[PDB]
Amino acid sequence: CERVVINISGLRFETQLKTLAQFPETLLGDPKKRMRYFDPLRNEYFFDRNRPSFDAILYYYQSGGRLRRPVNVPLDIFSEEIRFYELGEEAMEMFREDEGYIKEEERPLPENEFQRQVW
Amino acid sequence: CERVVINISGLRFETQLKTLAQFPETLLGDPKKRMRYFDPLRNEYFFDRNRPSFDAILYYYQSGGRLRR
Amino acid sequence: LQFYRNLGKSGLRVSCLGLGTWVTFGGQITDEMAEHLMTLAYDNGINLFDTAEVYAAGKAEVVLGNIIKKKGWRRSSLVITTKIFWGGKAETERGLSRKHIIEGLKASLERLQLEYVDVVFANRPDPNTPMEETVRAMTHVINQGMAMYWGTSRWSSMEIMEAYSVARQFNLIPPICEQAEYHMFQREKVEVQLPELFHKIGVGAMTWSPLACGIVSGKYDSGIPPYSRASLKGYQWLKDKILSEEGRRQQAKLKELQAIAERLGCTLPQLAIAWCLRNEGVSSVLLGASNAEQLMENIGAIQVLPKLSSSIVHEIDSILGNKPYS
Amino acid sequence: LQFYRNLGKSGLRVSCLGLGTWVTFGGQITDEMAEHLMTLAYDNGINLFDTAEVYAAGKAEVVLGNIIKKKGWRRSSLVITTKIFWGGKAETERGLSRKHIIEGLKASLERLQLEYVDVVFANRPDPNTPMEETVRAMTHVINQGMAMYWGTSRWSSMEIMEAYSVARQFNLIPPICEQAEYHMFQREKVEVQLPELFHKIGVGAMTWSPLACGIVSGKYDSGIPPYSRASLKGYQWLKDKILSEEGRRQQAKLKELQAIAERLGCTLPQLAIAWCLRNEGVSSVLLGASNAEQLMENIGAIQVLPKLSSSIVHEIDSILGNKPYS
Amino acid sequence: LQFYRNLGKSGLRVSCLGLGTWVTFGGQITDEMAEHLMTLAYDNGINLFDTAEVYAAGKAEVVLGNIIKKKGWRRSSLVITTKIFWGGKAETERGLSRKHIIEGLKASLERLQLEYVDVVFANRPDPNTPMEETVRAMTHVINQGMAMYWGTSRWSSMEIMEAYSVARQFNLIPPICEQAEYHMFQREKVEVQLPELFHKIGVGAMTWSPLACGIVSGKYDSGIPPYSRASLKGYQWLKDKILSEEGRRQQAKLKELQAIAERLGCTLPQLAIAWCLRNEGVSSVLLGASNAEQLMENIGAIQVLPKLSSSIVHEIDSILGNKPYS
Ligand SMILES: NC(=O)c1ccc[n+]([C@@H]2O[C@H](COP(=O)([O-])OP(=O)(O)OC[C@H]3O[C@@H](n4cnc5c(N)ncnc54)[C@H](OP(=O)(O)O)[C@@H]3O)[C@@H](O)[C@H]2O)c1
Ligand SMILES: NC(=O)c1ccc[n+]([C@@H]2O[C@H](COP(=O)([O-])OP(=O)(O)OC[C@H]3O[C@@H](n4cnc5c(N)ncnc54)[C@H](OP(=O)(O)O)[C@@H]3O)[C@@H](O)[C@H]2O)c1
Ligand SMILES: NC(=O)c1ccc[n+]([C@@H]2O[C@H](COP(=O)([O-])OP(=O)(O)OC[C@H]3O[C@@H](n4cnc5c(N)ncnc54)[C@H](OP(=O)(O)O)[C@@H]3O)[C@@H](O)[C@H]2O)c1
Repeated sequence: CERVVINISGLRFETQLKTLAQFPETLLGDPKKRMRYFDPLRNEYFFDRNRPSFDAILYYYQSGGRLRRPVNVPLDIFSEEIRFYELGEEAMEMFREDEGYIKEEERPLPENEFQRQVW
Repeated sequence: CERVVINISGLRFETQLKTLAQFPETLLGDPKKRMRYFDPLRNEYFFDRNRPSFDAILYYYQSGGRLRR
Repeated sequence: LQFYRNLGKSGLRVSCLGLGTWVTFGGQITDEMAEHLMTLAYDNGINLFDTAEVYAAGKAEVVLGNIIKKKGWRRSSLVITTKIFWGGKAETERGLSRKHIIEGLKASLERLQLEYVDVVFANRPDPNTPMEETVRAMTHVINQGMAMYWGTSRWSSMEIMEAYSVARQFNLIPPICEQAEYHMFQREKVEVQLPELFHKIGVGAMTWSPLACGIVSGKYDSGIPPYSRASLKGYQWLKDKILSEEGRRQQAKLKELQAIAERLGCTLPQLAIAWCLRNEGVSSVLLGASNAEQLMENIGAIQVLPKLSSSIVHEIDSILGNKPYS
Repeated sequence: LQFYRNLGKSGLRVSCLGLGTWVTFGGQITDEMAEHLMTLAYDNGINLFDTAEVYAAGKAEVVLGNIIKKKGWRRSSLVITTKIFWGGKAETERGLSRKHIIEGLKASLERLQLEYVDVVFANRPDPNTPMEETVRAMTHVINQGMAMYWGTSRWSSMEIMEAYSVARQFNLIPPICEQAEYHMFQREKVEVQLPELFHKIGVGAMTWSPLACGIVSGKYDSGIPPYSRASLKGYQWLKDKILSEEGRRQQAKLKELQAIAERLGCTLPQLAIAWCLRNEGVSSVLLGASNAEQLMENIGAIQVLPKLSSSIVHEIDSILGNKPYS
Repeated sequence: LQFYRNLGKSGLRVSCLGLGTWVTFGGQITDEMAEHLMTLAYDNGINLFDTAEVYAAGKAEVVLGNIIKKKGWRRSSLVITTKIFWGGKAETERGLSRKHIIEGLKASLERLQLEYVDVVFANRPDPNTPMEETVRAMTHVINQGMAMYWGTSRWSSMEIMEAYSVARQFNLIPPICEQAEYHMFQREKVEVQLPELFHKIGVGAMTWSPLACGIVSGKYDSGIPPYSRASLKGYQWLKDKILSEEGRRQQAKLKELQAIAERLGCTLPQLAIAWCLRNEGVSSVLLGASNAEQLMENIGAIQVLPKLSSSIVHEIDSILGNKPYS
């Protein structure tokens, strides 16, 4: 099993290639997308980003989809990282509702879009 | 993009040179100022300082100015 | 447009066309013809010459070596490549073991009468030799200055990636090149898989058999001409391909392509060879030729290159029907 | 089944049987016999020949060298191994110091009339030389192309693991092989400890003394025959083993095994040699022979190999009573 | 003050003045003159001699080599440098590819009749060759003992930093020196950018053209003298500089500087050469000379060195008006 080195601002992460292939639409899951961050000299992907966050980002892949904000990482920061790594809107909302943020105790289409009489 | 290794008491940090050039008056932003901490053998800047802090110090530059303890 | 180009991302500069020695040197053609063939290629600016220990059981190397030594060409003006894998009947005379890479290259180098080749190739992958041993041996022979660089041939991406990765692991020298088959009827690998390796780790494609052994010349339309490769003793395998259901399916496709050829005012072979160079992913195409006519014609593919509009290309793609989804 | 096999996980391919030169070459037997013995082994496909600086104070190497040079066999078809440790009477002429590994191998290589051996072995461990120095020297001589690979002999797992570990530490070359004793009365190490190293770090076992110096041939049933090894000047140590309480306990066990031998329709030695190869953990067995009869017989062990059912094996295990708990 | 000084921070010790071979050796001047010129420089303590494969198409190297061999000077007393980049008309005979660095240096070394040079230089940067390949080749030739050290010429800081950084990445040898242009009318690089590299990674400046090709000698005040460099076949480029708007703007500035020269009781060239050495950042200045008069005069720059007060310097700065903001 081929393995991948991800370097987050000097902090080296290692995973298997198939572990990442488990989410092909995400940045790290997509060869064409991550290709831009590859360092041929070092055989690793470098990201000049937040160190404390990546821990969870990588565990998301390893856990088969668990996305939890490390207790020591602010909400706004960690959210930005999820967005950068392109984890996807589904995984994002599951996080949103697990983090403690509810926007829809709703019936999906009623409250927002409503009435058919333009009047 | 040229990259920089900052070694805080064995804990290796890596960033791009332009990421630091974003704040030229700061120690790490200023070539003349940080020149003193450069190790030519290892090609890194060594600081015999607090490890848990630097995380935020470097993120300050990356975030374009966020400084949180 | 650009006759010379970096072999992959290495600093090694190759003519976009090279001359091979498979079947012909020390085999099908005479040494006089070989000399003439090389002198021609050389005088037209080709600096790339490919051979292998396996070819004519070393005799291709003997002949290529003699020509170089006879013409007294400056070594620095030539790019000589040889491939290593099958070097004899004994058990330890094949594969990519440290023992064979060393003994194999050394034997080749002796036959060639050269102190080094410019690129040495793993002639195919070796499932029986750990990558580390192979990469070390390649790195060893370069450090011994028996080669300038090393390359892979017929390896998969993963195999090439693995070799590269192992080199970075142990601080050794990664390979610079994959010598892969490429013609209108064999596209998958060079068109999909290799450009990704080029962009990622800078490995270049040096392709072989642009006329699919002469098949693409159209010369097999009515069968097996005398003195054609398919007619030679020990090329029944090729004769069989040519006269297969798929072999014929192809020759029918050649007839259509021939229309496009006469429209651009060039021969079919020239179109096909030029077609291989159409993308910057391909660093060089290794030519085969049994005569000076075949070679001088083939060199003409270069004039065809700017005539290959994106629409001429989409047209060829349609008639072939074998464009690989990326 | 498979006459050739990877030495450990290295790409080096060895006949499952090799011919050694201990006691015999330049010692017990004549050079004419030695030549004949080698020619025989070679013509039957054996490519593995083991020697050592210590053997007949270099003379085994001189003889092995002469044969190779006389027969004009292609070097690439041979796998020559030599062991280094005891190279002379002076203090600095023994052990695994950088000085001795270099000077020792160089002296061996000169005697052999070869530019390199295929595998060089630490002939035993050296408590007086740091691992780093030894691994560096071995890596040095390989890089000098004086050896293709290196191996250990009579080292413990920990010692082999340490050598491997040090190589990875300093980016040097790990050893590929342990040359260990293996016969029906010496099983512990090869059967328990070595397979773990094979699976973990790919070290292969090349075993020695399959007939426990001739003991397993049964020839010592009634005592010490003239012209047997135990009878030779300077092999009293062996004579003593043979005529010991334990030595006799063994010969009694041979008589039972002899039953199993006649049942499979082969000689006892053939069974024992074949017994050593019964597990894929063993890469090669190094034979000893004082005549062509002894050797041609021993080569016959291969025919016995598929006759070794798991039940024939459990049977041998019972009569021996020395199967080591794993 | 100190006639010898470390080339950068390397342990290599160079006279603060060296003798080059551009234009003159095997070209403008005779071999008798060349010999005389070298003997003079040598007997006055200069140990630094710079050449290049490009100079007089190898002939400068042939001549420098002959002199060394004729005088029988001890090799250990000489510091020979050569530059590599343009080594012939063929495609693969230029640049900083592994192939050319090796073949180039080897060819140079042969012409020189030397087993090694003390420093080998990349004669300019190569955008067509990855840094890793170049640094490896330089490290290779040093390990082959074909050079003691390596240096860059006309590279930017970033380029030098990159080479250094790559060396540390792969555990190779960083460069010790940049051979940069430096005279009163070309200051920017040596005065701003290089001292930072010296303090950071210990790279020293070995500067060239202290008289800006003779321009600073003042000899072009009234035009192009016969037998001046600007007058030579193939130096029209220089003639054009000399007779340009900017070229004349300069000669006017020379007239003022000439005042300062007669005040310190030395010639103008001596002032200019001495001016280049005024800062410890500069390790050596490579002189050019077409005669013994020109050379013996130029060596006199050393006597001028302590006469260069910080006020004499600020004075020169004013008349020049080209002091670069740091
Ligand atoms: N890396 C590898 O595993 C590998 C494998 C194979 C080859 N190669 C290299 O690549 C080179 C490619 O050679 P190839 O044999 O594959 O070349 P090719 O282009 O596929 O075919 C060349 C053959 O076709 C015939 N031919 C050539 N030009 C012609 C023309 N203009 N009109 C009609 N017929 C023409 C020639 O002689 P005939 O009259 O006999 O047909 C010639 O022998 C080889 O020399 C070898 O060095 C490498
Ligand atoms: N790595 C190490 O420290 C180490 C140590 C020892 C040996 N080795 C190597 O391993 C090889 C093994 O040789 P060995 O001496 O141990 O071999 P062995 O198989 O234990 O015994 C061989 C000896 O027994 C007798 N014999 C052989 N075949 C026979 C047969 N078919 N019937 C009756 N008697 C027979 C022979 O002559 P006799 O008539 O004289 O009995 C021969 O000298 C050596 O040559 C050496 O290269 C390595
Ligand atoms: N690293 C690089 O890319 C590079 C580039 C260029 C040079 N270099 C090296 O640096 C050395 C510098 O040489 P250069 O030619 O640049 O030297 P320079 O000091 O700028 O000029 C020397 C030339 O000017 C004239 N001259 C010298 N001394 C004089 C004096 N005292 N009075 C009047 N005229 C005088 C001489 O002959 P004329 O009568 O013919 O004028 C001589 O050929 C070269 O030899 C070469 O080795 C390196």
